[PDB]
Amino acid sequence: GSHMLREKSEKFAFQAEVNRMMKLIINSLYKNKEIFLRELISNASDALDKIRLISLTDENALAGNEELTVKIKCDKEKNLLHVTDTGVGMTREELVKNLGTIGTSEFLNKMTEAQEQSTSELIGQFGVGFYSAFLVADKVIVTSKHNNDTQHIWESDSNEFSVIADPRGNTLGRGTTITLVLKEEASDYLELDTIKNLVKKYSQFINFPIYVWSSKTVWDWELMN
Ligand SMILES: Nc1ncnc2c1ncn2[C@@H]1O[C@H](C(=O)NCCO)[C@@H](O)[C@H]1O
Repeated sequence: GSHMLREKSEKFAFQAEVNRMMKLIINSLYKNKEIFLRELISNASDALDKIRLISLTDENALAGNEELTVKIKCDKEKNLLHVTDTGVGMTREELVKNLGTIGTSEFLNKMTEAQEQSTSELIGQFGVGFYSAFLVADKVIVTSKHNNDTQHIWESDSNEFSVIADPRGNTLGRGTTITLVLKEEASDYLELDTIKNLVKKYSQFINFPIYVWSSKTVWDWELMN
């Protein structure tokens, strides 16, 4: 089973439009970097609505994980921020397509014109806030498990991306973990007080419960909304 690594069939290039998109997003929100967390939580919320809808007509929808939540972990020691939801997840095919490709032109011109203003609303409306994670992270990693596939891992430094079967197996049960390798100057997002203030402000209108792994010295999940 060496055919895959010897042929590097796990490596992909982003679609031109996506590269241009990442730049627009990264350039416009340069002064409002914290918005990334809001967009991740928002993407989590959508993923949770989807699985909830599927659970209405599919009796075995929540088999892999009976809960519907969003959990945030700060790993200061490893310089990582994790955002995990137990939503619908993404198959290997969807990781490639949904994250690596994409009113695209209108948004293309609307964004440029919105910079030559605030773009936070547009990005949020068109649902492409995922990329805003690159404002605070050098590498973005997406671990996901969809009912129709095995767990997979997508990773990118924005110059390319790759998808690989997760050698750890099905640890998520169902859902997605957005792991951010924080830039040196973005260490503040590893601070519990900082994350809690952002998560609380950004989860205020999310219908699913959002938790942050915090201390009180004992650790446990803390409800934020
Ligand atoms: N947490 C998440 N769970 C499931 N799907 C997710 C997700 N975060 C992002 N996605 C998928 O990836 C897409 C995405 O954010 N692409 C970035 C902008 O085109 C979303 O439209 C959604 O289909």
